[PDB]
Amino acid sequence: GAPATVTEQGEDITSKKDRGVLKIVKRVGNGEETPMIGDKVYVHYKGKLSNGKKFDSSHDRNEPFVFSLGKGQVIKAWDIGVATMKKGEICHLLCKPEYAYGSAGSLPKIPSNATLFFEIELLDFKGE
Ligand SMILES: C=CC[C@@H]1/C=C(\C)C[C@H](C)C[C@H](OC)[C@H]2O[C@@](O)(C(=O)C(=O)N3CCCC[C@H]3C(=O)O[C@H](/C(C)=C/[C@@H]3CC[C@@H](O)[C@H](OC)C3)[C@H](C)[C@@H](O)CC1=O)[C@H](C)C[C@@H]2OC
Repeated sequence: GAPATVTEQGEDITSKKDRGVLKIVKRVGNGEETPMIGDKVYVHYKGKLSNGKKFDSSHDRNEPFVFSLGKGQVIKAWDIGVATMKKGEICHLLCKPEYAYGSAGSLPKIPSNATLFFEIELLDFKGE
């Protein structure tokens, strides 16, 4: 399924080249521009654990998740991955724990040492 496919066929988008964050573009976005550091970004997402369980979805809340890009307001894999996206893009990201919640996890949804799968849609980005 999709997690296996991004694991086996994804693009390493880390600067270190450590395969910590792998990406597949699933729906091509608009033009060429990507957000810049500090932009307000609006996304929709779904997350799955490596045991198959769906741990979260913003769609189910009928509201996007909004944060300021490149500020550490999200796990590393999201700052890195969202920065690569065009407006209207949908991607899959596979996130090793060093770019996610590490050995601590996140109580209660995320165990220790968890590799995470996300589907992310970049709805919009705005300078403030
Ligand atoms: C504290 C008050 C609650 C506050 C909760 C909200 C605003 C509601 C908001 C929709 C979050 C979700 O609530 C439904 C829920 O989203 C997940 O399910 C999820 O999909 C996820 O992975 N996300 C969310 C989307 C952005 C990426 C990532 C994240 O980076 O999330 C961030 C995260 C957990 C960062 C930790 C913070 C501690 C550091 O030590 C650790 O460092 C490695 C990283 C979120 C946004 C936090 O900044 C803010 C909060 O936590 C988490 C699995 C658990 C999280 O609920 C807790």
